[PDB]
Amino acid sequence: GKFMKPGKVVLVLAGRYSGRKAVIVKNIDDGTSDRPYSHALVAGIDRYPRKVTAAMGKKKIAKRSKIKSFVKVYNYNHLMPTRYSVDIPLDKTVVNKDVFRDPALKRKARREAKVKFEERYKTGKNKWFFQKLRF
Amino acid sequence: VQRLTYRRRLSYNTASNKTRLSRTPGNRIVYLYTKKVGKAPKSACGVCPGRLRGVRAVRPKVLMRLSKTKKHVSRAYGGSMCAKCVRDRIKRAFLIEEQKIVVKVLKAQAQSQK
Amino acid sequence: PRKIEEIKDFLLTARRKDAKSVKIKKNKDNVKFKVRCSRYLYTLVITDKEKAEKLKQSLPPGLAVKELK
Amino acid sequence: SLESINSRLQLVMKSGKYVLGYKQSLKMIRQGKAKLVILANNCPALRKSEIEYYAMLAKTGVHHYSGNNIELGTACGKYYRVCTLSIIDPGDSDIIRS
Amino acid sequence: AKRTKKVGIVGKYGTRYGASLRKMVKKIEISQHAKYTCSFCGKTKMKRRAVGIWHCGSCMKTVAGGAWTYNTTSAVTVKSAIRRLKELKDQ
RNA sequence: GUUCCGAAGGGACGGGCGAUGGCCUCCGUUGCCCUCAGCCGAUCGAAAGGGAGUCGGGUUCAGAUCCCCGAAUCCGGAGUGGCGGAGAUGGGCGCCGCGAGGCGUCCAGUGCGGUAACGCGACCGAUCCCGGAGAAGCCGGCGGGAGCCCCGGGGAGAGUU
RNA sequence: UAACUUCGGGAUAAGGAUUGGCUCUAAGGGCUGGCAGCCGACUUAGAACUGGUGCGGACCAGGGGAAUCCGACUGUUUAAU
Ligand SMILES: [Mg+2]
Ligand SMILES: [Mg+2]
Ligand SMILES: [Mg+2]
Ligand SMILES: [Mg+2]
Ligand SMILES: [Mg+2]
Ligand SMILES: [Mg+2]
Ligand SMILES: [Mg+2]
Ligand SMILES: [Mg+2]
Ligand SMILES: [Zn+2]
Ligand SMILES: [Zn+2]
Repeated sequence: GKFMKPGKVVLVLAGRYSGRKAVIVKNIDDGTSDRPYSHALVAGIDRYPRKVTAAMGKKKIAKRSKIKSFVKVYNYNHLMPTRYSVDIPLDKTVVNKDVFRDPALKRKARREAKVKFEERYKTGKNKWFFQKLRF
Repeated sequence: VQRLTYRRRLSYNTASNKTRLSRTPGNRIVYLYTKKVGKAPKSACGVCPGRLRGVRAVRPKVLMRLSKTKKHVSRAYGGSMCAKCVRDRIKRAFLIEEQKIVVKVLKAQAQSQK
Repeated sequence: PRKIEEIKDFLLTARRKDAKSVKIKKNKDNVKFKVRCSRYLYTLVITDKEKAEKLKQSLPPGLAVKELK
Repeated sequence: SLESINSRLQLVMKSGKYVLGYKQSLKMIRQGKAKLVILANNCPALRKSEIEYYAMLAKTGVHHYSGNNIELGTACGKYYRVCTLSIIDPGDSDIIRS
Repeated sequence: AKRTKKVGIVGKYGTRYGASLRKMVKKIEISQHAKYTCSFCGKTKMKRRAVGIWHCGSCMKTVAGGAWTYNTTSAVTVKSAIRRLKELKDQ
């Protein structure tokens, strides 16, 4: 039962973003010419929003509920699949595989992930996806 | 041959009194007093026997002069625990929490049944 | 001691305020310009004689130049 | 049923297809070609929990062999140690139909 | 080739300390210098570090055991009896 | 007697109050209150243990890693930080502009690269917790790097003839 | 190369032969492109000749065997009988 499909929450087990949560936006089950191994384009979050409680000002809540995101290619060996699923409509034409040869495109893709991560987090679902892992 | 002497008032072959030979621009052979060989940090996991990588191996009080990038690596637990045990810790925490959720839901199901 | 491989950055170093003097060494196959700053001695090494002399004129006027042999 | 599962494994590895080892059984599970996974009783608890989680994700059966990796390997008929193995094609054996 | 008839590891003691003492120390010497198989990884990498302490070269796992053997019959019978006692206690 | 029968602390981020100086800005000195706070016991004990950081040439009658010259380096300090660089300077929409480019609204911005081990010159963060280095026996064998010795020739000067 | 033996020793047991100088021979390896070229470093074995039988020529350098008594052994002890 092939389960590594877009919308599948994963944990990054290696690299700079180790222990960070991410959601798959594209999977390549058979490696291309440049990457012989199977891999996946993923977009995750770097800095989780801080714990927000009542009795705080609206400015403080809005300032502490900010997300910084990342986008990267990973190995299935370096990814750990969970059982949760997050269905956030990332735009494919901006979040895609040719983005890594231009920093401006990379920044646009990161911003595009960030804005809708903010939107869903403020809606308040996928709280497991948005609260950090305690390891 | 030219056989030479110490340069300090310590005349015993102790740990601090270690020297090497060097030929000076005056065409002479002298002792220089070397520094004690430092060690890279050992992993905080307490299991891996090897040293950490990407961290300079110097005598501990020299680490004040180094910059931060030459002291750690860009990762969670960077420069304090090795990558293998980092990834096993991540996996262990996640799977343990999943098992805890499973046992909680089974307990709730049993409470409903009873 | 530091070795400067470029020319205009060496010129900047010469115009620095801590520069006390510049000394010119003329040895076979080579020309060396040594600026004495506060912390380091900066050496610019060049192998062309007319480049060396035009740099010598291009050196700042208010800094003590001393050729040595 | 240890004798009968030894017989089935001998037949499976005579005829069908299999992979021996954790880092390759994981690849087979992720590709979904793994029909059955078998784990020795002395494999590390962390990785056996990992394999169980992967099998639950991929809807695959897991069997806890009743011997450690040395005689799991000898039951495989290999002269080394295997902790986890994956049957990909049962072949002419009723290992899946236990 | 076979270099000795009776004495094995105790060939290093020469003609000293007596035949009976050498014989009764030979088996303990063999037992304490043997390599045992690890019950945790299956490799034969169990060495006695110090008296009562056994170490695996691959697992990096340390076990408390006998002075000259990896485990003693007293230890194994105590373990079995304690298991049976717990089984009876919880019925 | 040395933690044993002690009310064994005179410290601190921050918050509040009260005064002061300095362009009363903002901070500092403080004075009071709130809040936080285990130490294993004062103190002594190594010119061979632990312990950051200096080397080369010259110089006397007798002193040199100490004097002179030349190259360095560590620690501490610095209101105004003395300067520079990083943070950090972007995107959308709407106008004007043939365009280049510029004006208005919004919104983001506690850094990036690599599959990875890791890398880049920086790259916020307190009480608290965790770990490492300091920090180690004796013997054997092997390998690498030096210094000395050895060998084959070029010079310069001396001996024999 | 013996008695004996705690089978480890005894053991260099005991007892014999050889050893100089010179001229040769054979074997023992690298690098480059079953072959070829270019480089080597020390050793071992054998042979001919030769000296007033002399050769580990100075220095260095275990006498041995057969038994008895005592203490198993290594170790320590009355600085000045
Ligand atoms: Mg000392
Ligand atoms: Mg580093
Ligand atoms: Mg003291
Ligand atoms: Mg001292
Ligand atoms: Mg005798
Ligand atoms: Mg008698
Ligand atoms: Mg005696
Ligand atoms: Mg006496
Ligand atoms: Zn480790
Ligand atoms: Zn083991």
